[PDB]
Amino acid sequence: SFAKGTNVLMADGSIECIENIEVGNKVMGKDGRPREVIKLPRGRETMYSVVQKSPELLKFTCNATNELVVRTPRSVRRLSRTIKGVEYFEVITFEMGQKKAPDGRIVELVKEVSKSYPISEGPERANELVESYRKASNKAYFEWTIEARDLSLLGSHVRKATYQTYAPILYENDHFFDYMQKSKFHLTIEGPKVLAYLLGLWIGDGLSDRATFSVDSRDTSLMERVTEYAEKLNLCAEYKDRKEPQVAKTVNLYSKENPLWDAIVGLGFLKDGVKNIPSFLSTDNIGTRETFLAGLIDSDGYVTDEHGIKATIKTIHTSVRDGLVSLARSLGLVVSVNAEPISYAIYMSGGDVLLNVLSKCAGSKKFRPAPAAAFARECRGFYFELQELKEDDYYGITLSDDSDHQFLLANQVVVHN
Amino acid sequence: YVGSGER
Repeated sequence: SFAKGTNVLMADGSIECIENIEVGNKVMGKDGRPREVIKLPRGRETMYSVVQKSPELLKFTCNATNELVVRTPRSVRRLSRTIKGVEYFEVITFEMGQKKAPDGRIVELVKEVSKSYPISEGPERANELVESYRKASNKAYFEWTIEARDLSLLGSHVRKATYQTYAPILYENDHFFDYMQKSKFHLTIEGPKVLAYLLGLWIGDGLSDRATFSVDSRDTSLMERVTEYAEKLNLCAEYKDRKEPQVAKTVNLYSKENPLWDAIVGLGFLKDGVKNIPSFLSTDNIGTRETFLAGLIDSDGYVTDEHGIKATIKTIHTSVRDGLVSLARSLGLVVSVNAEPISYAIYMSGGDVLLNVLSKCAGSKKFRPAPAAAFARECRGFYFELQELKEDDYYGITLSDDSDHQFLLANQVVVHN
Repeated sequence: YVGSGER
């Protein structure tokens, strides 16, 4: 059960409160489809504040009896230690085991186990152990649940190795495929794509009062992309070039008012004065999510590949940062923000999920071929901090009995009913 | 008695 005001995620895409949710309601299941609300667990107790351990942190406050959904890596190593005179073939593993708490109960949780045998007995077994562990599960981790207060029962190693997980938003709206079906009756099946990329393109190095946006001259692929896309909607991308010495070539997009600036406002990529990331986009049709994203990177982001692919973007307007930090997660990317010299930074990563988003970019050093096969948008983990808190009211949302019992908080975090 | 679900 969760504290008053715990923003939630409805199966339609909307964000109601845990308190305001009524019975017969649908909440967002960690798989796209909905979950039916039936009860409305009320009461009081100690409340625990879960907070991502590391300022765009994933946090949520719950009831001390709340089953946090978590994961813990499997693990097995066969070393060789000597117990004062006798050398054993120790086998350490992470496995399901019990430990009693001070309440009374026997809690079912994960523990680090050790099983040592003297050498001479031949590691023939020390091995068979390691091999049984190794082919017992089809995943490389344990999906399990422990109540908020029982986290302290975890022994060091296992605890730091345990994390909660937020889920991508596999759910797709279309407020975007629509906003367009109100001006044309002859606009390409590429409608959404092209408009998302330009829209993205507008958030990076854009300008607010005209569909004009200071683009780079040095990028002779971005140029084509920009142009070829400018016409895709219905606009020639006149500009400067071969007249106007500098690298940041201002570009103007006309209707050869203009449906571009009509989009920047209708859908609100310019909420009152300063630019802005609309939150409806988070739960909108994926490709538009990735495509819009592509634009923004192509605009003022940069891609580095040192310890894996990862793209950084910059913004000043938090009204955008916060916007991106969620449009990002909505897809499955892993994200973090760092504040520099007024200036914000959004680091994104995720392998294929990020590729799907970068194979749509066009800027010289930002493209990247699309995935090599099919790829799923797995839930992403996040280690955290749990702080014991006074007492207060709380409100659960008990789901059915033939369902998973998990639903998504507003911040994509996967909590248990 | 519960916990956002009850057994």
